[PDB]
Amino acid sequence: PSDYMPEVADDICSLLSSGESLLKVCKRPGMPDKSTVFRWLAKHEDFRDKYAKATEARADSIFEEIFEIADNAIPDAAEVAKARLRVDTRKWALARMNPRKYGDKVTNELVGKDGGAIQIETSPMSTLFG
Amino acid sequence: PSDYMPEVADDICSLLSSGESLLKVCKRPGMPDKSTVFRWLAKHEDFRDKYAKATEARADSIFEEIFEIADNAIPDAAEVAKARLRVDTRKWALARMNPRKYGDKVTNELVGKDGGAIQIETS
Amino acid sequence: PSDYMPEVADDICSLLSSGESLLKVCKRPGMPDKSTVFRWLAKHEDFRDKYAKATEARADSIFEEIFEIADNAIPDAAEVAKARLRVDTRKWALARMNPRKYGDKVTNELVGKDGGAIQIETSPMSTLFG
Amino acid sequence: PSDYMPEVADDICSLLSSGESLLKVCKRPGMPDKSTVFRWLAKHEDFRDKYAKATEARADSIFEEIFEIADNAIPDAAEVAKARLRVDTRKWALARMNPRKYGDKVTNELVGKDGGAIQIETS
Amino acid sequence: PSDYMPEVADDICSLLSSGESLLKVCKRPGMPDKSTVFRWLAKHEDFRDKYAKATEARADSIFEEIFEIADNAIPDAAEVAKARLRVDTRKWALARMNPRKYGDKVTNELVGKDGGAIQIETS
Amino acid sequence: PSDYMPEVADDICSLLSSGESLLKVCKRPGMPDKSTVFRWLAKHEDFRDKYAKATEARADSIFEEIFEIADNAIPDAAEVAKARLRVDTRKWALARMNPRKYGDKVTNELVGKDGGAIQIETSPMSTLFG
Amino acid sequence: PSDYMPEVADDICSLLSSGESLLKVCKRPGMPDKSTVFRWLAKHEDFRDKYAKATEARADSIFEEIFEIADNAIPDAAEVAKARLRVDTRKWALARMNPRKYGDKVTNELVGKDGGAIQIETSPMSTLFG
Amino acid sequence: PSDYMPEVADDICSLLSSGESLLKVCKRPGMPDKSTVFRWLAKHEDFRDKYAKATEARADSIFEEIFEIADNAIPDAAEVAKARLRVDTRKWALARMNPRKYGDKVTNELVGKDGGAIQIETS
Repeated sequence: PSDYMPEVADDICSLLSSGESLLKVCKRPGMPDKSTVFRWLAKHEDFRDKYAKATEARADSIFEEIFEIADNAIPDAAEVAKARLRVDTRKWALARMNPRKYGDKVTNELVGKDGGAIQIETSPMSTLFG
Repeated sequence: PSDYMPEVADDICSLLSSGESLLKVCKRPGMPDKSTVFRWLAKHEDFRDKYAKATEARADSIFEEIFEIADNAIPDAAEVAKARLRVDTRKWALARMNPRKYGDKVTNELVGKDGGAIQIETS
Repeated sequence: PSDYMPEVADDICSLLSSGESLLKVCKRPGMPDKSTVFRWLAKHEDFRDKYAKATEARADSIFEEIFEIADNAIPDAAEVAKARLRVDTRKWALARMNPRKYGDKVTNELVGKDGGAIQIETSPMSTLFG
Repeated sequence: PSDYMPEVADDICSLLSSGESLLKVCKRPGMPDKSTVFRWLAKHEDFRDKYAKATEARADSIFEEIFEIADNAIPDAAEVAKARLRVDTRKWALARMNPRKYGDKVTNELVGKDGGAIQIETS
Repeated sequence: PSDYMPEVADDICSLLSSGESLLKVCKRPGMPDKSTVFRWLAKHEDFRDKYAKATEARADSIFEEIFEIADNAIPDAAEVAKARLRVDTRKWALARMNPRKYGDKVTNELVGKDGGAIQIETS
Repeated sequence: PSDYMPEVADDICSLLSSGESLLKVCKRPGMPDKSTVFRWLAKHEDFRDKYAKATEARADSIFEEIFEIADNAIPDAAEVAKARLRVDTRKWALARMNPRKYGDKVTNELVGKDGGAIQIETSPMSTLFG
Repeated sequence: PSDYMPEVADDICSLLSSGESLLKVCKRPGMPDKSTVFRWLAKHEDFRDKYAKATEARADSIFEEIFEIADNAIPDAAEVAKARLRVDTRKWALARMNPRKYGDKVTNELVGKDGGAIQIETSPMSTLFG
Repeated sequence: PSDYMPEVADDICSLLSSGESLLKVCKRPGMPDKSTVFRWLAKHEDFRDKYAKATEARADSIFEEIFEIADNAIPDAAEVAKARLRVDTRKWALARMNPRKYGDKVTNELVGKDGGAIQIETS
């Protein structure tokens, strides 16, 4: 397909939601190529909105998938290395697909000199930096 | 089973809470598939919340799993690499399941130039 | 056991305090399974409090253990890799068991442009972000 | 072709937008070489901007590429190492092509000593 | 020996101070086991403090150990990996034993957009 | 050449702009050695300015090059390791050649205790740190 | 030696200044063991002061040494791994011996939402955190 | 040669400036040993400064060296590992020789909860 076809776009959203990657989806019978999908996205806000929803769902699906990829890895050096690459790629992508949920989490205990208060000295500007 | 069912959802939460993963909970007979569970979650805030707490319980179980996976790894190169991948995947996931509890922990001692006070100029 | 049994809970706390992991404890004669332990925790504040104390002690015990795991590792590739995994897992866990004591430690010397003062310019809000 | 041409430049943007890299776009017959494209960019702000947006489109294509490179890696030691290098190079590049979208994501919970309020003294 | 003893505790501190680990101190005849030492520490603030300072002394000894472990590693793959693990474990531990001395050290030059002043808007 | 020669300096800038490294450039017929190039830079502002422009262009050229080095790596352990070293070296250098463009990119969502507001307590100075 | 001996302490400072590690120094003819050195340090401020100076010099010496360890490594897998360990250990230690000089160096360009100004909203305290 | 000599020191700076390391400069006949150079530096501020600038020049030379070391690595496992160590050591050193130029570069987009404004409460 080249022309925008909502039924096809809807199927793409459903498959992505389940965790399937776009390039893999686009290899299925009757699907548009990825370039065409991105063109559809660019010109159709209805699709963009549903695709954004599908991306959130895709991330939640992948989050479960990474446990399976690790736990079921064939215990052969090259196969484990591949499983690691697949998991690392998904971890990286999840943080971008939903930063609030899957971004890194750090608690910073902020203290000052010698574990006392943070010491701050303010002074008049000494150069023209405005 | 596609239509939201408050009893099946409560059941899912109980299973997750006892350490079971979503994939296993859904592979059971009569259970909704993963896509359906996620849809339920999306369209019901009450399920979203109990599921969130079940997720924190799941995390506490996974935390104890990582010790076993590491300590009981088969001492063969690929099996140890696999165990490492299993543990690393769980560590990463734990931080997201309960950030307060399992996120990274850093203490930053903030000082200024040469260990003096932090120097600020404002316009 | 399924019913809450304080004497058993107390033994669990003592074993954890010495550095033993929960799943290993739960394999000992007469112990509840881990699911049951977590259920006991959920419903009994007396146990939760003692378990929190035991977790602090567990961390201090593990902190000593990591030296032994490294120093006594069998000098075989796979055994050293396993020892490393065991130590890395403990290091990660210790920071969560007692963040104040075992979290990362960084001293940040904060300076500004060209090693001078930190330059800050404040301006009226330019969008509605309140 | 050395002299700036508004149509060839628009063409380059369209090709980059469809996922094609600059090296490939320039290896085509009748196209400017890379050095010439960069010169054009330097001396025309209108091209700089459309090129920037084409770069963001390229990034969205590359994002989907990394899944394929990882999942379809040949399970041989060197081929997996190569796939890892290909993916790592793309991840790094993506952050620079669209920082808002593909940069690192961190949530920092900022607290003070012992989990109390952050303590500050000022002069 | 289970009951707190101020002389045995002072002894433990002296031994730790001279570089000896707790495991070794406790494996000695007549010494309390590790669990008992930790209990003492928990229920006596005076011991907690002298133990903390003995821990800083221990850290200074360990700091010099890492040079020896690295420089004198047997040049065999697994022995070097073991030496690396021994050193990495000590580096990590040192930061926690004396954060001021052995924690990470970073100098952050903080600037604003394009190297200008840091731009802040407040409500 | 030892004496500053603008035509040669100009050629150096052109080659660097295309992504070639300085030491490689200095091996070409008729080029000065690197020490001499740095001496020319030190004493000639016209060259320094053009060299700075060339460095920006060099970085943009290298940014494209890293894809090719990775994608075309010979699938042999040592050759892939070399390709990785070549790419990692370029990534590191690019951030220094143009920090604004090629530096690391992080979005920090800043929150306070328990995900609420950041809690700040100010107090009079308690030591002489001015 | 057990008793504090300034001439010996002075020699220790000179050897450390040249980059030699303490345990290696203490193996030389007539030197005290490390425990004794630390005892001398604890009780003699003259030695502590000179030892601190020696530590600064030691760091500058090691900074040059790391180039030699890397560049002269025997090109054998295990020997390169050992050289790497020796260099990594020194890099880590240098930052602690002289944090101002050998600590990590980062320039953070701080911007706000969408690359605009950093947006800050202040509010009355909503809990008792003073 | 132990006594500070202003001409030998200027010479050292010139050599370092041309890319030569201190070890090589000192292994030359008639030159002070490393310990003596460091002593000079300690007791003369004028030498400390010219040496600092010579160090920045040295850094600019080393920056170009890393490209050659990487690109010309012998494609053998241990030789590539050695080249990597040589490059990594230089990268680390460069940041300390000229922090402004060769330190790490990060752009931090600072936002508040949920991408809103950063929320602060003060006492």
